[PDB]
Amino acid sequence: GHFSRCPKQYKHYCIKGRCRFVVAEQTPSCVCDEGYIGARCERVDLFY
Amino acid sequence: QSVCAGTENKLSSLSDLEQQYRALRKYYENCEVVMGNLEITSIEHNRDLSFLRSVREVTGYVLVALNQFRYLPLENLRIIRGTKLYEDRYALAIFLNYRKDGNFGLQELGLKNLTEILNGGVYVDQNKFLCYADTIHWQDIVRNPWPLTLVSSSGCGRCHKSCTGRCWGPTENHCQTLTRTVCAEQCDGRCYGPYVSDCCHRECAGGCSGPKDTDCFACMNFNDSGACVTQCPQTFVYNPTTFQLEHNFNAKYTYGAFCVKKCPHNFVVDSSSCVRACPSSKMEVEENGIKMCKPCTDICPKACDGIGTGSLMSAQTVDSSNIDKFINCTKINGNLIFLVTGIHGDPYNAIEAIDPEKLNVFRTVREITGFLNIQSWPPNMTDFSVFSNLVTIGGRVLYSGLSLLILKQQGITSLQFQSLKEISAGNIYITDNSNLCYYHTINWTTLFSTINQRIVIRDNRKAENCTAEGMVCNHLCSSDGCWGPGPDQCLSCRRFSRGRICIESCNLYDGEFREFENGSICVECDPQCEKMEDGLLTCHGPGPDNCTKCSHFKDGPNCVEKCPDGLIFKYADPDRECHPCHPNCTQGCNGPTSHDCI
Amino acid sequence: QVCTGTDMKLRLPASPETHLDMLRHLYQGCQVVQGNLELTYLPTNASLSFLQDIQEVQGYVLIAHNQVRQVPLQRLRIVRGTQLFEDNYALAVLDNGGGLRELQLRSLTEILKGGVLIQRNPQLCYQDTILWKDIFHKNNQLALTLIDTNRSRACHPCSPMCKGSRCWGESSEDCQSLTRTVCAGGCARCKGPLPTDCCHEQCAAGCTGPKHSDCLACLHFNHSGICELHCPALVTYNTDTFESMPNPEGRYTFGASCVTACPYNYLSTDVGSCTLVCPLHNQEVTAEDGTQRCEKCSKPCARVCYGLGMEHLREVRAVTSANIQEFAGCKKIFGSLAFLPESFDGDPASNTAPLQPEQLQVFETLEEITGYLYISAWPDSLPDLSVFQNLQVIRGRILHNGAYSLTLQGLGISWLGLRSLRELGSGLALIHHNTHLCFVHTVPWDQLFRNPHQALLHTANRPEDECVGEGLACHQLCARGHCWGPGPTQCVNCSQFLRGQECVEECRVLQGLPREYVNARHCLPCHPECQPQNGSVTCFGPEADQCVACAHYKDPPFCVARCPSIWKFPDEEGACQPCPIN
Ligand SMILES: *[C@@H]1O[C@H](CO)[C@@H](O[C@@H]2O[C@H](CO)[C@@H](O[C@@H]3O[C@H](CO[C@H]4O[C@H](CO)[C@@H](O)[C@H](O)[C@@H]4O)[C@@H](O)[C@H](O[C@H]4O[C@H](CO)[C@@H](O)[C@H](O)[C@@H]4O)[C@@H]3O)[C@H](O)[C@H]2NC(C)=O)[C@H](O)[C@H]1NC(C)=O
Ligand SMILES: *[C@@H]1O[C@H](CO)[C@@H](O[C@@H]2O[C@H](CO)[C@@H](O[C@@H]3O[C@H](CO)[C@@H](O)[C@H](O[C@H]4O[C@H](CO)[C@@H](O)[C@H](O)[C@@H]4O)[C@@H]3O)[C@H](O)[C@H]2NC(C)=O)[C@H](O)[C@H]1NC(C)=O
Ligand SMILES: *[C@@H]1O[C@H](CO)[C@@H](O[C@@H]2O[C@H](CO)[C@@H](O[C@@H]3O[C@H](CO[C@H]4O[C@H](CO)[C@@H](O)[C@H](O)[C@@H]4O)[C@@H](O)[C@H](O)[C@@H]3O)[C@H](O)[C@H]2NC(C)=O)[C@H](O)[C@H]1NC(C)=O
Ligand SMILES: *[C@@H]1O[C@H](CO)[C@@H](O[C@@H]2O[C@H](CO)[C@@H](O[C@@H]3O[C@H](CO)[C@@H](O)[C@H](O)[C@@H]3O)[C@H](O)[C@H]2NC(C)=O)[C@H](O)[C@H]1NC(C)=O
Ligand SMILES: *[C@@H]1O[C@H](CO)[C@@H](O[C@@H]2O[C@H](CO)[C@@H](O[C@@H]3O[C@H](CO)[C@@H](O)[C@H](O)[C@@H]3O)[C@H](O)[C@H]2NC(C)=O)[C@H](O)[C@H]1NC(C)=O
Ligand SMILES: *[C@@H]1O[C@H](CO)[C@@H](O[C@@H]2O[C@H](CO)[C@@H](O[C@@H]3O[C@H](CO)[C@@H](O)[C@H](O)[C@@H]3O)[C@H](O)[C@H]2NC(C)=O)[C@H](O)[C@H]1NC(C)=O
Ligand SMILES: *[C@@H]1O[C@H](CO)[C@@H](O[C@@H]2O[C@H](CO)[C@@H](O[C@@H]3O[C@H](CO)[C@@H](O)[C@H](O)[C@@H]3O)[C@H](O)[C@H]2NC(C)=O)[C@H](O)[C@H]1NC(C)=O
Ligand SMILES: *[C@@H]1O[C@H](CO)[C@@H](O[C@@H]2O[C@H](CO)[C@@H](O[C@@H]3O[C@H](CO)[C@@H](O)[C@H](O)[C@@H]3O)[C@H](O)[C@H]2NC(C)=O)[C@H](O)[C@H]1NC(C)=O
Ligand SMILES: *[C@@H]1O[C@H](CO)[C@@H](O[C@@H]2O[C@H](CO)[C@@H](O)[C@H](O)[C@H]2NC(C)=O)[C@H](O)[C@H]1NC(C)=O
Ligand SMILES: *[C@@H]1O[C@H](CO)[C@@H](O[C@@H]2O[C@H](CO)[C@@H](O)[C@H](O)[C@H]2NC(C)=O)[C@H](O)[C@H]1NC(C)=O
Ligand SMILES: *[C@@H]1O[C@H](CO)[C@@H](O)[C@H](O)[C@H]1NC(C)=O
Ligand SMILES: *[C@@H]1O[C@H](CO)[C@@H](O)[C@H](O)[C@H]1NC(C)=O
Ligand SMILES: *[C@@H]1O[C@H](CO)[C@@H](O)[C@H](O)[C@H]1NC(C)=O
Repeated sequence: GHFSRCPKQYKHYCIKGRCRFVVAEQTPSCVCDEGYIGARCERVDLFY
Repeated sequence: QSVCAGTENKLSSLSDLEQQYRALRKYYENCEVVMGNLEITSIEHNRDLSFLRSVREVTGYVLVALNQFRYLPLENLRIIRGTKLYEDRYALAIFLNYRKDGNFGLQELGLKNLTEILNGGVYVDQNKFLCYADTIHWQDIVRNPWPLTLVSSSGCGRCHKSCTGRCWGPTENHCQTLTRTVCAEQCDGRCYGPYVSDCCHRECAGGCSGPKDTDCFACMNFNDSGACVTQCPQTFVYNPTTFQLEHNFNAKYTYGAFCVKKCPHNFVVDSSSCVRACPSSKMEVEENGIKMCKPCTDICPKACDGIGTGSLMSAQTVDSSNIDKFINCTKINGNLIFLVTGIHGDPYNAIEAIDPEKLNVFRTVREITGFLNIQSWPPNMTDFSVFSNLVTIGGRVLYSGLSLLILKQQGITSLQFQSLKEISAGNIYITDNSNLCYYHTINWTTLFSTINQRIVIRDNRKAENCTAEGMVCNHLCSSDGCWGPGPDQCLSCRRFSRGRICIESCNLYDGEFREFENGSICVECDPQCEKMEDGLLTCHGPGPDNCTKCSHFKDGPNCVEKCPDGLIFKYADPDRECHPCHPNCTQGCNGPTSHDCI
Repeated sequence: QVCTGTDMKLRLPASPETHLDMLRHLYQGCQVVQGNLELTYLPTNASLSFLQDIQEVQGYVLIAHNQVRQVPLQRLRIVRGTQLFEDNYALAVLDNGGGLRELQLRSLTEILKGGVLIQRNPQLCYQDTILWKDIFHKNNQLALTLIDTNRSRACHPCSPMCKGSRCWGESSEDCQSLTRTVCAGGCARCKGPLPTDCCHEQCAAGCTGPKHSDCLACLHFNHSGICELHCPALVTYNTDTFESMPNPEGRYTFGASCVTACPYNYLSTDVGSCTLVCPLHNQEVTAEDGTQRCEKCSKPCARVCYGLGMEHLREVRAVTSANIQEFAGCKKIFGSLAFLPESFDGDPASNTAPLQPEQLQVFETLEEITGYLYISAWPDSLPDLSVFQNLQVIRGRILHNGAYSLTLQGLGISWLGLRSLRELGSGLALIHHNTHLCFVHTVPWDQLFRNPHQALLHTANRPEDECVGEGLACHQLCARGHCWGPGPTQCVNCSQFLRGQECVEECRVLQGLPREYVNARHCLPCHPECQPQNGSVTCFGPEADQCVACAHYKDPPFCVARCPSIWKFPDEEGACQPCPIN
């Protein structure tokens, strides 16, 4: 795909989610655990 | 006008792809105007996106990334205002929409009515299966050129032989119509043809149907009832013939993107505009139930920065570093939020956790102009001992539709707010509080400002379970507002109360202190007078003139323990009353006559 | 530069001898005329070259009863016509007859509003020639256009090279250039017959190019050389965050144009404009030296003392015994003052008495007039204007006959007085026929004026050498010879000291009379208890603390008349000590 493992400086980038690093745009992102939203998964989902 | 809010997630998404699609529908389905960003990401070729066809406008940026579907049904999107940009550079960004190890991805963009971007750049870059990414006159779309606009399928053909490199699709209905680069030399705006006679108005955006400020497919500045205008009708009009300022008869409030005849009740009316707070040079006042503001000629109270306002624009939460700014505050200008990162610190940043004792800086706050979002709290803070004197919240800024949001608070058993009487506007959402007992004892239509406000309660501690074998309401508290254990946690009591404390009876005829009473409130009387026995009232009101018996002399209408002699002298007898002294009594007095002077 | 007009229609000049000097000072070097432009009763061979600079007139243009052959207005491009002659006309040429020969309005290209009219000019050729409908404005079309071809001179064809025979005069350069009726497009003005010759929506009078920066005249407001709909507001409203904040680009609106700040005599308002009147529920506040602004009242505003031309006094002729009491104890008057024949005489028709010298005392507290002071009658028992001796500032916001802030006509004055006056904010000063005043020549007029286009005009006042020929002249102690009148009390500025109102040579420190302490220009007695010794601190100062020497009963911090009864008594040195008996 377009992403791989997060570099060491991102060990704590994401909270309550799975950290991934996008290679094509050289940019970190996270896949949030159920019920969490936000760029770092730092908030709960009001529609859940 | 079908206004909806954006998701604001950037590249991040949910682990469940089906919920991610259902959420995309829940946010944008049948919407026309998007507040903040329009984010369309990670949707598979097996899911329909036709519910996005009604979107006309976006205030933030439009982001499309990492999808697998062939076509974007964004045909009615006319204008992107660019009030927030992707990576602080781009207003439109469409990239990586394909599978690396397959034949799926975005092929056509749609956008037949997309005419302009007011701010920010354009990002396209890599899109393996996307036709017509190039051959677009982006200078007719961008209002502020930057001599950004990065483009990288090929051999897809042309829209039509008649469309001279002005194409984003395979047919004559995909041809770019130029409105800025094909105009008369005299035009300040955009045109509906290549002549000085078919150019349109200066405030109009996104193309035009005629030369009038009414005839326009979008507006810059304000909407005045269908006219695009630089400014709403003002309370005065300047007369350049006489150098005089004359009063207007058709003036309106400048309010958000609009001109209106009736300002929102919760907002400050300044003289011709409606605002979330008055500027620091003026003092907020109220007259005849109207919230307004006047020049700061007196010693003026100041409100403190909330989360997302003032010096805290970059803050998501109260945290161990910005909590120190709330120490002497009685009013917060902006929102009050506690996220996981604020409370338990953020190891990605230099921010630490908050010590529960540091929360005491908020014990002096009575008003919060924004919303209360509480998603984390320290493990042993079982009630809101901080904010117990909070009087009112919200009215001007809401979180989606909410003014009070409480999610998943496991350490909480009671709320215990004593002074919180009213919510200015917005709904309430309280769920997953598995140990919270007193949440069902509140009559919420007593706290709401209007009959249109609602509350949702689910998944908290079972009310019947707690009532039977847990905690119950105080015998002296009414059915409306029993927030916790004891007579001091009740908002409305039967019989009597003294400030925050509810009581069965008052000290009118007994106790080392005596009171007078009204229908439910009792207050102490002047102690210099005598205490009555045998069930008899000691005082009719707050003073020596009300006391029903006096152990000392009087002075006119009231009981006095010590007479103000030596003023001029004015002696007193011990049994009845104070009396003026003989005119010669300048150095002591024993009475009213000539031999009484010392 | 910027200049104003008289708005007097066809009335006779108040002082014909100064009529050309008035016009030369008001107009020489200005580009824009605010209000009406009136050029009337000019003598044969008048030197009018100072008018060649006028480009734009806000009111009407009136040329009447002149004996001049030509008037140099060839640069005049636009008339706004916001005021109309007889409520009808933006241009009027009347009775100029040996008289006006040619109009010579080469560059005239716009009438926005109101008619043209021409009548009874026997020497004026080519009335008939101009195509007025090209000069008119499309959206108004108010071309009343009454004309009078009954001239006594024979007209020559206007030019061998003017295809339409439409001209401003007898020269080949007088041919009218058309700017509306000759072009293919629907534009109100254009630079040529082609569809690409349209210049802009906001431009007027034609153009040098297709942009709002190219306009030869401009609708709405000129901002800084570009033509614009409104001047940018001082405060901008944020539509996304719902808050109001100062505008980094914010500007003041000023008549025809948009500016960073307003002129000295204009009152700033927070809405983004400058006015001559303060909006309702606002105070005039001198927040910084040299300026003034309006500020909102937090509670109901205090009584405003109005003068003539304002509120209930708008239709009042002059101050009379029926209205003099309205000014009793006022320090600032909102409006003007006028003292005319039938102010100090009677008016039996309305049962109104004449003003008396005692009634004039209502102005003793007056410091500022927000208008003009016009006096054409005064009592013979008053040799001066001492009833206004405390007047400090005349603003000139309202001018007599549109030009004068201070006017004195034929009074029985022997000297001006008014020693408190220090500023004439705006407007001209006219002093004439005043048969016994003379100190007008010693007044420091150059210290009172505040703007260019501002001057004294005078005639028929008693001649200086005939009057100072009696030794009636300014006092030697003061002000390099500048005085308001006779003696050391009529001085402008004392070279040594001022005692009360009198300039004095000596500060009376060590003389036989009650001894005085020194001040930067003043002199004042010791406190009565301070002993009049010959030493310069002993007796002397503004406070008890300087009076170290005591005449009797010295209390250690200060000399007192008696030792206070704790009881005190005088000791062997005359100082107060505590008594053995209290
Ligand atoms: C709001 O922000 C302020 C800063 O602006 C913070 O700082 C001060 O905090 C103190 C304590 O809360 C405030 O109250 C007073 O503190 C005194 C402490 O002693 C010092 O100051 C005195 C001043 O005279 C000096 O003499 C002394 O040497 C010390 O340097 C107390 O003395 C005061 O009360 C006691 O003394 C008086 C004496 O007359 C008695 O009458 C009282 O009964 C009592 O015994 C008083 O408590 C102080 O005013 C703040 N200073 C300023 C400049 O504002 C605050 O802490 C912060 N508030 C909160 C709620 O966090
Ligand atoms: C997206 O693009 C389309 C064009 O590609 C653009 O056009 C709109 O089309 C609809 C119908 O398809 C127009 O709807 C109008 O409906 C009213 C009644 O509800 C009719 O009376 C109108 O008839 C006439 O007048 C219109 C003048 O606005 C003409 O457009 C029309 O041809 C008729 O002569 C008409 O059917 C709609 O008005 C137009 N848009 C406009 C304002 O011209 C559509 O607006 C684009 N969507 C966006 C982004 O707004
Ligand atoms: C002692 O207790 C009294 C009650 O037992 C207190 O009440 C009374 O207070 C009023 C006002 O100070 C005193 O004066 C007169 O009251 C009458 C009644 O009008 C009342 O209602 C109108 C309408 O709302 C209101 O405006 C008034 O303020 C009153 O509340 C007036 O008509 C008179 O003009 C005048 O104000 C009463 O005399 C007084 N009652 C007693 C003591 O007789 C009283 O204030 C308490 N005293 C103290 C120490 O506060
Ligand atoms: C300026 O503001 C006015 C309102 O003051 C706008 O007019 C209104 O625009 C809304 C847009 O949603 C129209 O609502 C639509 O109504 C139809 C009804 O059939 C519905 O099917 C749509 O879903 C939608 O809700 C509304 O009718 C319209 N009102 C009128 C009288 O035209 C106007 O569009 C604004 N102009 C600009 C340029 O923003
Ligand atoms: C919960 O609070 C609501 C108010 O938010 C209470 O409803 C209100 O009840 C009062 C008292 O009955 C109503 O006022 C008057 O009631 C009489 C009948 O008792 C009627 O004749 C009058 O015309 C008048 O309606 C009031 O209208 C009503 N408010 C609403 C919005 O319906 C409610 O009683 C509270 N519940 C408890 C258990 O305390
Ligand atoms: C017994 O009842 C009387 C009223 O009949 C109580 O006095 C009243 O107290 C209220 C506040 O609870 C006062 O209301 C507000 O007062 C401020 C004063 O600045 C004013 O700005 C507000 O507009 C509003 O009026 C009310 O004025 C006051 N009434 C009088 C006549 O003074 C009294 O406190 C009660 N006693 C007990 C023991 O509860
Ligand atoms: C907007 O108003 C400005 C003035 O505020 C107009 O610009 C002015 O144009 C005049 C000529 O029409 C300039 O005067 C001339 O300057 C040269 C300098 O060498 C001199 O040789 C001439 O004798 C004459 O004095 C004047 O300097 C100029 N002012 C500025 C500030 O540049 C402008 O034309 C107006 N725009 C519109 C659209 O009406
Ligand atoms: C007339 O009015 C002026 C102000 O308009 C008076 O003020 C100033 O006074 C001083 C003293 O006479 C003049 O001279 C300077 O004095 C200082 C004293 O310490 C000395 O250090 C300097 O070397 C110089 O001699 C000053 O020039 C003058 N300023 C102005 C603006 O003229 C003046 O006293 C009045 N004169 C008369 C003749 O009444
Ligand atoms: C120009 O002079 C002519 C006469 O030479 C005036 O026209 C006459 O006006 C009178 C007005 O009472 C009529 O009775 C005549 O019938 C007119 N004569 C003709 C031949 O039509 C004219 O009024 C003068 N123009 C102006 C503007 O005063
Ligand atoms: C200080 O002033 C005093 C007057 O206040 C002078 O004293 C007087 O001197 C004359 C000399 O002929 C005597 O006749 C008076 O009787 C004195 N008056 C008093 C009150 O004693 C004294 O000379 C002055 N000193 C100086 C140095 O001039
Ligand atoms: C209460 O939580 C705080 C959080 O900082 C912690 O330091 C403390 O140990 C906790 N107390 C108990 C009794 O667990
Ligand atoms: C109340 O809640 C507790 C939770 O452990 C449960 O065990 C108990 O059976 C409940 N009691 C009643 C009366 O439902
Ligand atoms: C005007 O100047 C001419 C020049 O020839 C002269 O004849 C005439 O007398 C002058 N008029 C006046 C009033 O001086």
